[PDB]
Amino acid sequence: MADDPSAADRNVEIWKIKKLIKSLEAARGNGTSMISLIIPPKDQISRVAKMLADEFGTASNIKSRVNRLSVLGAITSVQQRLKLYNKVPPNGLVVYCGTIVTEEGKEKKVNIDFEPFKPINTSLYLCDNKFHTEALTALLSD
Repeated sequence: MADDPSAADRNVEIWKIKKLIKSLEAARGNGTSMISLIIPPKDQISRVAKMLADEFGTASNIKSRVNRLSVLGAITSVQQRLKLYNKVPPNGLVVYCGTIVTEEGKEKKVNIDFEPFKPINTSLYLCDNKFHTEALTALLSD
């Protein structure tokens, strides 16, 4: 086989990422049930734990009751995925954890973890009503 980091694979990833992003675009929570976290390739998983843990503790200090809870919930999921990764993949580490709702009215949490399409030297972390696939779409958009 080839010794390339991901030659033909780069296309297969685009296939999954193409279908992955769509699944996120349809996911919508209440006030902020979508956490997007992107970690650099050279960065360490535990490293983000400090940045995340920071917002995790402050999240419990939010004036809004329903908001403070929705925040701790997603964050708790992000780190939960971090314990599954001892280090950031060759390209990087990007996990998405959040709580969305279905037409049926049932709340289903979305927890996904994977490496970016290509190396990313910029740790992007944000919480909103939708997953930010800018880092993912960056390649295709680039």
